[PDB]
Amino acid sequence: AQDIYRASYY
Amino acid sequence: MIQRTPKIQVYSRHPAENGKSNFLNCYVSGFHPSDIEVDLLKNGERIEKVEHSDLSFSKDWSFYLLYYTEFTPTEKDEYACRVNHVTLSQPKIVKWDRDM
Amino acid sequence: GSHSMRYFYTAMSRPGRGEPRFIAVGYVDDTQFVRFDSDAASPRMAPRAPWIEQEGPEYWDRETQISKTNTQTYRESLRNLRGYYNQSEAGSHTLQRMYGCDVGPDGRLLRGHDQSAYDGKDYIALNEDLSSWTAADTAAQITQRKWEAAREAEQWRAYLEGLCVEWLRRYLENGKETLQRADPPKTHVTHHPISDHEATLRCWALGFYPAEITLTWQRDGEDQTQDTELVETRPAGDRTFQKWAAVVVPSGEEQRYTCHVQHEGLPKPLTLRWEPS
Repeated sequence: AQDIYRASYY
Repeated sequence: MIQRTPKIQVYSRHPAENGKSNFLNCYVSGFHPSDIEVDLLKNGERIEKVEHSDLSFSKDWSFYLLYYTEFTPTEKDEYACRVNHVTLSQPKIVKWDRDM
Repeated sequence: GSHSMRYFYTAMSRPGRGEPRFIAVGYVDDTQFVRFDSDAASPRMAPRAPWIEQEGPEYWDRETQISKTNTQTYRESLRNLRGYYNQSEAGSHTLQRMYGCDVGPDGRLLRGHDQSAYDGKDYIALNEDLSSWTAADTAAQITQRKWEAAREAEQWRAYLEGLCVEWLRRYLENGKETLQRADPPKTHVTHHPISDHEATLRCWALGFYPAEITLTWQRDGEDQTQDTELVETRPAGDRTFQKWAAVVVPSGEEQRYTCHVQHEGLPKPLTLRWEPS
């Protein structure tokens, strides 16, 4: 399952 | 910036048996950037409905893709893989060879 | 042995051609199990291994949701880096990310991973302590300061040490037959005469999983390592792999030559010779 926090902006 | 020429391998899923059904694979890898085009060829003309694996990449960030189709090897039909990419001066064709 | 979950993200702007495209694939070990493509008919997280299908509608919603916002936010992230590097909005650019879990054979966490590249070049990487970053340059130092100052920094790490490990262990159970039984190579040697005094011996490894394998050619006792042609391990198209190693031999002397095969699915190494028939 993906980590939502790795949608965080660069 | 990074531009990496694709490596190409053409081969079947199973050992080529004339007449028996099989899968023709064109594996391209080691390329950057990811925009690339590739068709399988039967005797020199494109194959209809060629699926491909979803875009992934290796540990040094180069991409790879597996292009495939169902096919039936004959003693006579030439199959190949035609690949183009910004690093290539013109489309590269890799002939299929059942021994490799 | 050890096991790994990885998500691979690619985000590619295509100025004048379309909106930036976002693709995610997920892997357990060498098996791909999910896929998302922001150019799809209707973008959904989609299964790609038998065992992931056990997952209820609850699951495919969260993963599709995360990937839908991934699609939105990575377009934002490409703009930041376009800004960080003072780049024209005309050129195309690529952002890539890998992240996930490693667990030992008893299922204890070993390592977390989080690395990103931009136009193919290394950009930022999570450190072993999973709570500090290494930046390739001053652009990535900007990203590093944001990521390290975030109120969420602990929950970033808590993902790699927690939820990511939990799902890996789950997946490894749902598909324990699939994912925890190495398939050994079906092996063959084949003979290909070159002239009247030289033949090519080609050692085949086929249908094996996982991809890691070693193929050595031995002339008598020692390794023909500088005369051995090796192709890259390559996907069969059915979740297994193929590879071959080849050597040119004196036409009379094929029996001096052995092929040595090591693979996780093999009790002991194999040794093959050319058996004419």
